[PDB]
Amino acid sequence: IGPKDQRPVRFDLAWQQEETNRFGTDEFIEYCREIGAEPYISINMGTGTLDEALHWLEYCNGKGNTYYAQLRRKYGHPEPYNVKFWGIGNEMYGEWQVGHM
Amino acid sequence: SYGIVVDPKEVVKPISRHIYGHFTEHLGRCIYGGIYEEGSPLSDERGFRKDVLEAVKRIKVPNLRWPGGNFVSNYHWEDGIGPKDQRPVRFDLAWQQEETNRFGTDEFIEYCREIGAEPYISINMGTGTLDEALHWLEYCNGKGNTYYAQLRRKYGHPEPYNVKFWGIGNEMYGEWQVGHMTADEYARAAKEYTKWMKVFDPTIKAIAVGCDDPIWNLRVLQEAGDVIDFISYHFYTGSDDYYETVSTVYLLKERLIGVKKLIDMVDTARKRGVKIALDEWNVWYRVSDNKLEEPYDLKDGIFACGVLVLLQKMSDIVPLANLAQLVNALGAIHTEKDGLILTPVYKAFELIVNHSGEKLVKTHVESETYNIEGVMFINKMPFSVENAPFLDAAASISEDGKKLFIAVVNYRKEDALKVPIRVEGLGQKKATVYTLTGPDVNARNTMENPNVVDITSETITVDTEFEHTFKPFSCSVIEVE
Amino acid sequence: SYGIVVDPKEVVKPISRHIYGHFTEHLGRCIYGGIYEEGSPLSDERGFRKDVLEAVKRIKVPNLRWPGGNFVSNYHWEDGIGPKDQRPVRFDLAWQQEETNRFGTDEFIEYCREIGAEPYISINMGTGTLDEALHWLEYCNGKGNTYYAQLRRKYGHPEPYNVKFWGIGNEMYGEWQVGHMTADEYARAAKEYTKWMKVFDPTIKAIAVGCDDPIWNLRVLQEAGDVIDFISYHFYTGSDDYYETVSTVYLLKERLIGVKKLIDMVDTARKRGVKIALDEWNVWYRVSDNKLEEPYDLKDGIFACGVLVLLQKMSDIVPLANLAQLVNALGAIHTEKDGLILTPVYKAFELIVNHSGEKLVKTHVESETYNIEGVMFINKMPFSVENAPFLDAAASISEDGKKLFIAVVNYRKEDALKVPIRVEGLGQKKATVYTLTGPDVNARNTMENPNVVDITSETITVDTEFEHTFKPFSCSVIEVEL
Ligand SMILES: O[C@@H]1[C@@H](O)[C@H](O)OC[C@H]1O
Ligand SMILES: O[C@@H]1[C@@H](O)[C@H](O)OC[C@H]1O
Ligand SMILES: O[C@@H]1[C@@H](O)[C@H](O)OC[C@H]1O
Ligand SMILES: O[C@@H]1[C@@H](O)[C@H](O)OC[C@H]1O
Ligand SMILES: O[C@@H]1[C@@H](O)[C@H](O)OC[C@H]1O
Ligand SMILES: O[C@@H]1[C@@H](O)[C@H](O)OC[C@H]1O
Ligand SMILES: O[C@@H]1[C@@H](O)[C@H](O)OC[C@H]1O
Repeated sequence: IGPKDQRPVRFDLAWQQEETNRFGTDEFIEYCREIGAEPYISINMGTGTLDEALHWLEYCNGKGNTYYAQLRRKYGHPEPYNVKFWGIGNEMYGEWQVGHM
Repeated sequence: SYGIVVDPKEVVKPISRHIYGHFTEHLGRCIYGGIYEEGSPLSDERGFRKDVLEAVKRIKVPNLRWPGGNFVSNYHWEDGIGPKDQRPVRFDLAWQQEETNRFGTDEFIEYCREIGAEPYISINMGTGTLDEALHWLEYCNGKGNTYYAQLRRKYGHPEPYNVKFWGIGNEMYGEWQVGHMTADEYARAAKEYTKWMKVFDPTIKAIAVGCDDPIWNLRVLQEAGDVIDFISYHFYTGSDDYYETVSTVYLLKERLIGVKKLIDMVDTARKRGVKIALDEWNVWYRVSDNKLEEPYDLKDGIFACGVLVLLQKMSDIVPLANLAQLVNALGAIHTEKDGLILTPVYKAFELIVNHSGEKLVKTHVESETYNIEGVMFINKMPFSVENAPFLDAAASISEDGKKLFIAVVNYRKEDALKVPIRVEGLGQKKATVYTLTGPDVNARNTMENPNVVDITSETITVDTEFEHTFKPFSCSVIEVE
Repeated sequence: SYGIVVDPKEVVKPISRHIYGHFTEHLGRCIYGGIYEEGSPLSDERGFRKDVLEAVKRIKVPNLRWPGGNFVSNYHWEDGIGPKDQRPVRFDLAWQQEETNRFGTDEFIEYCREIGAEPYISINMGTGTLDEALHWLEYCNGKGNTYYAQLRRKYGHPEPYNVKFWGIGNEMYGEWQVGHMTADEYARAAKEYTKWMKVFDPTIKAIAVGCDDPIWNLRVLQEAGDVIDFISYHFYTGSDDYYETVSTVYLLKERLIGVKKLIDMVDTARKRGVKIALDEWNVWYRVSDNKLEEPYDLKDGIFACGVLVLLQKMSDIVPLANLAQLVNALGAIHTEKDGLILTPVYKAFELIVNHSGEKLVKTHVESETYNIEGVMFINKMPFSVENAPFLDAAASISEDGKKLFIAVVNYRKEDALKVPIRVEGLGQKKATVYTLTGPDVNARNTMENPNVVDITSETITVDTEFEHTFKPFSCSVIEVEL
């Protein structure tokens, strides 16, 4: 999130590539609005934390003055996205998944 | 009753160059006041003690472990990078000191490149996270455009460091360790860190933590044996008694064979060829505090030669070992503000490392043996050894094949040994014998007298059969051809 | 290249007499039709096959294991005592037969006494209880007036049997065993059974169950290491390939050192001096059934010689070993109704037990070596061995110091080996070489030709230095007067 040119390059462990992060939450939601689809976001339970998932929800759905709701407005979207579908982890049973359980 | 037969034509196996490793922890005066001292008249402008640098170069360090040891288990590596004046001061839980972080990852790597050592970094599994380890690896080894590779460039090193040896936690079994873990926790955590680190850089070698508990070692091997490359073993020994100290070379030997057998009993590990890293070893029995300035005597240096000779013979099973530690803390070198002392434990490395081949040859030793019961280490654990030899040796040859080295330890406390030696198919020649010993088993070097315990040389003439007299409590290398 | 140097004055260690032990389970024709056959023209008044008895006496059995083996884990020893007519017929779940119990504890002990062997009884931990094991021990060893001591006397034996070796369970890790246990279960149970059995008789040696699972071995050693005497190990090997079979002597060697190192790592066990009981071993890879009449050939007998030589050099770690088994079932001896066959596995014992000393002396061997990858056992498990020697040897001396025995295995499949041998301080004398040999690696004895594979003797001249030409796939013992 934030100005594209400032987004960090990460090494994605799943597919072993440099992820530029130039497509991120705001681009994802914009693409959903464009095609008329409800966004369904999966969260990271491998290297992620509860705080991190709550911050993503706040950023997407917060109606108030919390840090992440304000951050969504600062980057261009005063109205909350209202993401209705949240995926609580992905394939956490498989040994191929980072931080499997 | 004593004798040595060597066949230089019969190559038993290579000798891994990494048996001569060292280790520096952020502990007391090992780093700050040891290898590194900003503003010493004895330091260069990077802060590296020049006299220490020279002493370290002379022992040709093949790899150097850093930064711990108990310290790394509460160390966040990012606190140690970037402009020094902006690095935070942290309270180190292990040794209870304010750590300034002025010696950090970039300084350690400069140190390694200076001395010609491979770096060997241990990661923080106590308060650390997988992401944090991957970042460390990315910063060090990343060749691409990831945030941490670019950060390495920004701070002045565009070329990756290529750190080859990664320590997957430190002593995670011990209640003393920050964030210590059960066997099952640590075995799963070792498998998780190693496998993902290897997805980023599959050429690294991963050392997992082992110890004396066979259940612990077995869980680690069962769970991570498909991915790790070594399991580690730490060995500290010594008492005031001469024989009690030096005989524990042969206790170490039985220990290594044990871990080796545990590896054999886990198919994935055995099939992959998982080996042992003896990545902390020394005499350690006199002091117990947060400085560990153990005053090594010649007794202790004979143990050290004994170990180095043992590793020459067993490096197929143990290809990696690191004396704990290089300077001050359990130090082979002891520094003071206006100089340094080279303890007899240093001298052991000075001898063997400068007078040893890359390949072990057939060496058969006849020796009388003794049995002993004694105590070792700071808590005076009882131990016993059966049939420790008074005489041991290992013969090695140079890679080109031009040079033969026969290392000999005479452990006998009172008596010189006159030893018949045979070396198959050797002409009459002159050879040089380098010998490390001193006036008594308790002899030390000091600032005032820095050569009480030193390596002397003597020219001798040698043939298919000859004899030589090995002084008591001595280690010698007969260098031939 | 090849050489042997012996110094008969440097005694390394004693050699445990119990490395040559044997084993008879209630399995197919091992007991019934093997050592025991009531009403046969070949049997005595006790039902003991007399021809089998003579062959068994010839190999000097130091101790004999009974009754199992998988059998014992559903055996109730009380079924096998008292007047034979009143012993109940039971269904043995192990081998799926009607067991008549007509051979029971009293016959087993009579058998041992007749052949001079110490009895070694395994207890039933599968459907058995502590009380039942204590009563067996009381029946065998009680000197007082307890019910079972008296019962032994009532059934015709006033003096206690003094059984010294007691097997605390049999292969309790295996899913195939009746009442099999987890490691934690068996380790607790081994401690409980052993400790109370020793309260009744503190002189007994207890053998607890080990296997290849190192966690299993450790739990047992951790829990019962303060009371047991041995942890046991079972080793079965073999394939159709010659080298693949015999090289497993040196696989066995690494297994034993492994289990020894486990013991070293458990303080109570190490301080107590717990050792290893190799209480089942043989080639076994061709037959899988209820009878296990493995047709041993010379290749398999050379394996067996290799193990006995290995056991002479390692008996301080493995003081007790038992070939599985004596008669018919994996049998050293094979019987029929009108005779017997002595297999090359039997011949290995016949050679070594008759030509071997009580003390091992310094023996240095030079040999070429090979590496091998093979399969072993009925399921053809892959294995590998590094640097197996083509030649091995162990020298021993008699108790009195009078005779020297140099046992030599030539594993080479095709070449005889002319070996130079030095014996320190040895006069120039004549000596005898006993050699186990036969025409090819697959040779067997039969009823028709009972001596195709046999032990030859030959006179030779020896001295401080001599040579001897050792046949390929053979084992020899050079016996010298000192
Ligand atoms: O280890 C160092 C110690 O010797 C010093 O006195 O306090 C700061 C520490 O970093
Ligand atoms: O930190 C300084 C040290 O480097 C020097 O050798 O002695 C004086 C101190 O001020
Ligand atoms: O190596 C260990 C050391 O780091 C700790 O502080 O004390 C116990 C030792 O075994
Ligand atoms: O590890 C063991 C040691 O602790 C003991 O003192 O004697 C034998 C070794 O195998
Ligand atoms: O008791 C059994 C007998 O009935 C069978 O026929 O052969 C041997 C045993 O397993
Ligand atoms: O010894 C074991 C045997 O008793 C069982 O029946 O099959 C597998 C073998 O390991
Ligand atoms: O037990 C191990 C075996 O299973 C393997 O095949 O090769 C090495 C041995 O030590």
